Amino acid sequence: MDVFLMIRRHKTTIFTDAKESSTVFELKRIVEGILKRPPDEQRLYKDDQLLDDGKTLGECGFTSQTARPQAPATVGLAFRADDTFEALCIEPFSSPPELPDVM
Amino acid sequence: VLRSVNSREPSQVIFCNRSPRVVLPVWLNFDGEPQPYPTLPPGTGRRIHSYRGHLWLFRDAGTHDGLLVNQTELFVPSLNVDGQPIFANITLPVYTLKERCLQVVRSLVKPENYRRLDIVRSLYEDLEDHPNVQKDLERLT
Amino acid sequence: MYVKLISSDGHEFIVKREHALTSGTIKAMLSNEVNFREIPSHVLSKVCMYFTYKVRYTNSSTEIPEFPIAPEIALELLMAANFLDC
Ligand SMILES: CC(=O)N[C@@H](CC(C)C)C(=O)N[C@H](C(=O)N1C[C@H](O)C[C@H]1C(=O)NCc1ccc(-c2scnc2C)cc1)C(C)(C)C
Repeated sequence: MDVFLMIRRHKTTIFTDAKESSTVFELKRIVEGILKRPPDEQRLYKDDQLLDDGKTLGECGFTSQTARPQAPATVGLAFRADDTFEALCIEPFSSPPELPDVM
Repeated sequence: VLRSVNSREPSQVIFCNRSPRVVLPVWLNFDGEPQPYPTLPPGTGRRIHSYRGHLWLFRDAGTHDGLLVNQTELFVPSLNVDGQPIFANITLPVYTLKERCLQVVRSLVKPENYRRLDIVRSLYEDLEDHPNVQKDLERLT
Repeated sequence: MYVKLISSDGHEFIVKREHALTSGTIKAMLSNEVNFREIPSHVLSKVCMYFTYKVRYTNSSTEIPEFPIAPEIALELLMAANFLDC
């Protein structure tokens, strides 16, 4: 079953899908094809939890009924600059305005 | 043109509302006038007696937004093969993002306040030009 | 292959090209990055989710769920859809 994800780092957000049975490492290979950075320079997160390469997305709680096309689940992404990994940083999206009176 | 044919050949149907909307079934009578029938709450079904060659369509009962029935606009009861009723599966279409947005804005703003919204005149007109069976009957014709 | 869609506030949304082509406006702007000076990230993120949703549920028999839109983004999302024609 497909899970639908937003992989997010700083002001970058990748929309992609993957199999519930696919692994964290395999998701890194997907990121590598897009952002041109190898798996070993990547850390993936669920909230503040670092994900283990060998675990399936389903095991990490990315399931087809919660990671939906119209409401994808967020995977956090951090890169290694040279020697050390940057801290996980996801810039929030902008804030909507206050509802107009009429709404 | 769009009217039920008076076949006199019964056909039993399950109206099955697999949508989150309250559904208004509409029968096009022999003169092509839309006749509304009782509504179906979300996720409910009804077994009903209709006839071969009769034409039905289905709408959100509150807003008249378009719904699909077996993936098309119109439903015509067919021959019951070995006693079994014909299933009419009523579903949400994949609305365009624009039309979905108009639905939500309509559901939040009283029609007298559409003009107070800060948007191009054409979108005021789009809000005003709300779904309606009569227009859909002209379009299908 | 992927395209990058960039919000007014600098968020870079990377989505499949075919999903983005849901918008003819976006098609014109490509014919592989596009900036949107009038579409902020809280709207463009939703637009991208709509693309995924549209492509997933178009020509499918499995039951179709409502595309959800919070009241707070509906007006801007309406303006964006009208521009993008989607
Ligand atoms: C009068 C005429 O020239 N022909 C008849 C059939 C003929 C054999 C006498 C005929 O077609 N009758 C119609 C008829 O019986 N219809 C029209 C549709 O084919 C359906 C059927 C009908 O009204 N069945 C009863 C019914 C009641 C409630 C429902 C619904 S819809 C959602 N919930 C319910 C309970 C659905 C059907 C009307 C409405 C004219 C009496």
